[PDB]
Amino acid sequence: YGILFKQEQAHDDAIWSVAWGTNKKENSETVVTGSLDDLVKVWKWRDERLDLQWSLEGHQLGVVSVDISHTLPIAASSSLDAHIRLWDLENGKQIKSIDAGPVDAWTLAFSPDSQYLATGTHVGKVNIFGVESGKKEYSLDTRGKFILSIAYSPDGKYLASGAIDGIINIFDIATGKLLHTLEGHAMPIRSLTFSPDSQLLVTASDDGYIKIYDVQHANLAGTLSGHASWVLNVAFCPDDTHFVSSSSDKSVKVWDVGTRTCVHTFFDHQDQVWGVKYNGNGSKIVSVGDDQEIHIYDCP
Amino acid sequence: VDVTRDIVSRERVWRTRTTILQSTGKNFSKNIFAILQSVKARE
Amino acid sequence: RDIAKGHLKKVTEQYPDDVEAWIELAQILEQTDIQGALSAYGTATRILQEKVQADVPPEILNNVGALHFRLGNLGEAKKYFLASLDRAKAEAEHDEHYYNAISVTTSYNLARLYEAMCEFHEAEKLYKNILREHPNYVDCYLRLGAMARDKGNFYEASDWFKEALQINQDHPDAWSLIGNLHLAKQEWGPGQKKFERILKQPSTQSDTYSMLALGNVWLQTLHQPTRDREKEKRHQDRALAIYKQVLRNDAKNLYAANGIGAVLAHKGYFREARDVFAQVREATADISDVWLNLAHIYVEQKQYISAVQMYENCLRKFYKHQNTEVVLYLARALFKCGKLQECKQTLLKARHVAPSDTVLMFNVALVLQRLATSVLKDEKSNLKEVLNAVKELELAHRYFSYLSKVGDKMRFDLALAATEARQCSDLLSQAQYHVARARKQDEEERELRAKQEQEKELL
Amino acid sequence: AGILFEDIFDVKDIDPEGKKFDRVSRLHCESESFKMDLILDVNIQIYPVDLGDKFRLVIASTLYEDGTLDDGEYNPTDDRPSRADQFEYVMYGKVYRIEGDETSTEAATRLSAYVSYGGLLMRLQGDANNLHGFEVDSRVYLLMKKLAF
Repeated sequence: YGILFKQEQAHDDAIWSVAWGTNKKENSETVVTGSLDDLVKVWKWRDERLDLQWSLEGHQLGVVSVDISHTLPIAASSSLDAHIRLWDLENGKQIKSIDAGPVDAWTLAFSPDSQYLATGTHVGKVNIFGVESGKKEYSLDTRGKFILSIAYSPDGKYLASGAIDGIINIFDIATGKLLHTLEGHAMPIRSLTFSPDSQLLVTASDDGYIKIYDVQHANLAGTLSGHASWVLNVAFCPDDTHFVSSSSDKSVKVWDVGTRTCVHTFFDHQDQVWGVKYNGNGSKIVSVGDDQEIHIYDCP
Repeated sequence: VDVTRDIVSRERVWRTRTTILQSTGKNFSKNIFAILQSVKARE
Repeated sequence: RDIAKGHLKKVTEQYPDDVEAWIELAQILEQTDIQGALSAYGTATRILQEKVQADVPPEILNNVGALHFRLGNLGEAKKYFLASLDRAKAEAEHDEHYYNAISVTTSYNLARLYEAMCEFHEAEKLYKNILREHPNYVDCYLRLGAMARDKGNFYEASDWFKEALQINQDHPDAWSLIGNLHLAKQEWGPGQKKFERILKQPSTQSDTYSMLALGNVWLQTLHQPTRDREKEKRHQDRALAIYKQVLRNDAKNLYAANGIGAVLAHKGYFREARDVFAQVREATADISDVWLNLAHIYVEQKQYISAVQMYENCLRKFYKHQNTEVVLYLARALFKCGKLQECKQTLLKARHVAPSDTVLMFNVALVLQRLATSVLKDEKSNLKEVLNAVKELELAHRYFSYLSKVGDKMRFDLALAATEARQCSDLLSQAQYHVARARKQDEEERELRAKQEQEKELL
Repeated sequence: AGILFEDIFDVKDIDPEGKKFDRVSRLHCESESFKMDLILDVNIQIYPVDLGDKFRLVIASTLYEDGTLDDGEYNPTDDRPSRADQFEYVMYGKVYRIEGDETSTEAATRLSAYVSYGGLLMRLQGDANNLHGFEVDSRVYLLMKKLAF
């Protein structure tokens, strides 16, 4: 439990998200990050060292979300420019640019099958674009204020959504219908992710509480006291034994998904951490933030 | 019950709402009300 | 207290087998410097073991842990509180000193610490353990509402605070918390005067807290275009009278001068607002309000060099990173290169946390237009920038098209976007004109490099 | 105005290398807002100072409020307003070296004003933003006042 690699000045501007692979499809070894300097750096974590592989540009505004396809070695990047651009980590070239106009573009959500791409809409709906089509296939008709977070389950059975007022919207990607509407929060939900078994659902609201709900029966599994600031990013260990939590207080707490206890905490970041993600095995925990330093956290 | 008078009689409250309002130093109104009246005289 | 301090200074030097002298030393220094009391308890803890093997009473460890609670020694204070609880539990025969009250207060401080130790679960459990044994206690029942209030101001907080007032209406803290409830939604602007005037009876008087609440709620009514109707001038006069009244009875209250400076700034005296805010700053500048009221004066006098840092410092607190109001106050009259392109970076940082605001989406377009007109009118500059400016202008035009469809606005309709559209149209024309200039500069540089290469071939 | 610099400081170490003289000592002070170093040398005899004391140092190009740019000469018989009326320790010197972390390409980010009050030295090291009013070969004052806090 410590830090292995320490990438100083990973970017010109603050990093808001980090993507790292978990499968063996040339993704776990390459780290894709998106910052406000319009630099989609494709870092290759080779030789247990963070080396730059590609430097993709083209986004007018800073990168808001980065994620790696589960069953595919390509990637994509969205911004607030309403131009969601697909990329390829095999050549460092651009596949396409989904003009999600006029402003309707938010964080990405790669489907586990790597065939659909969910994107938040200012009208409150969740537009589901096609990866190889780019056109709006079907939109979830659950209006409200706005979609602040979208996550796909690893096995593709459910899909949740974080609103601006703590409204979890449990959709069904198998049929495209709203099943449950968990409203256990009144704070803007920052980010969320599905458990490796698609059984627990962590919510990173702006109250400092990690309220882990259930998806099968839409009930709260327990209120966990997080940090003092707002939990920004949250990820599960691939082996499903713990989960890290990124907050806005220079604190990287690794809370236990089973006992609801912090097993270790990092304070190496001088600024707030914006993105946290695991490795393919759960030992290395990559992290980014306003410090513009990528820290690789090893927890053997 | 006696538990109320049992605690409020031994404790000590060094700071309360009003304490936060006054500065811990000595800043009287002689240097404040002077300008407060000067601004009014010009009008 | 001065005579007691002198007497303690006399008893400190000599050593007539002093045992409780340091206890009296620390009992006065709790209001003063918190390290003096800690030193006194530190030495007093060891002076109780030479006469006999007697365990330290829990009241001293409890008070020293309380001293450390305000400090950064949260874990050390936690150990002090746990050991105090252990010791107070051992007092099976101290029913006259009421070991039970000692355990109650120790646990109260311990729950306050856990609430401050990023652990609200344990704080809730401990405060409830106090409730189950003594429901006539107020502070625990009030902190529980604070805890539920973090998640939202309509949860059990709003209910517990009123139940605490209903059990004790003569509790100034509970009633002020009641008034604090109405502050989340300012729709109760004029009507909150009644609920803030409940305990303004002479028995409670004088109460500076409620009077300054009235002054604030009366200042909130300002910033309206109805001043020429002799309505806001009367409001300024009323609030000024309130501040004068709370000044005469208390000259050291900083908030009264704070509000006086606020109104005087509202009266148009910014040259004279710095002097009034100077005393408030010099007394204690670590209050969120002053950094902004002063930064307003600095940003008013064409000094963004002295205003951006004040806005950054208020954000140095561990409560947020990108606030909307601070950045809104950040960009006021920025026209310089480091105050436009970077202004876009801070605007995007702000909109990232909550893009639903219209003012951000309008200001980003305005600064984009400013840069485009600043590179496509008198320039004659680099070529790649002319390539990027058209993209920026297109994005600005798309935001112009999008902003027009929104119903609600910033208490002011945005129907004046038409001039922005005309500006962007003539900017498009100028850009299509200046791209040719870009190509001309391209051929110029090409012929320059050729006529240099020929000379290098000569050599 | 003429306020070339204005900031609060606090004393943190005196004569670390051992007090050399008997009436002057080094004050390795630090700021509170701009985060700038300070190596002021005050007359400890007439104006004693201990650790932890805070003071409001204000480098001013002139002692008049209107800023008439006095020639520079001792003329006590003067009824004009003076900024020294609210300071317990004022000095007069002439900055002689402005060192900075400049490079061959990009401008400096941190300067260091070296001013000599007739023998008493002072280095106001910090960022290169608030030191715009300092130019080599120019008269300046000190205008420091201890804060009671």
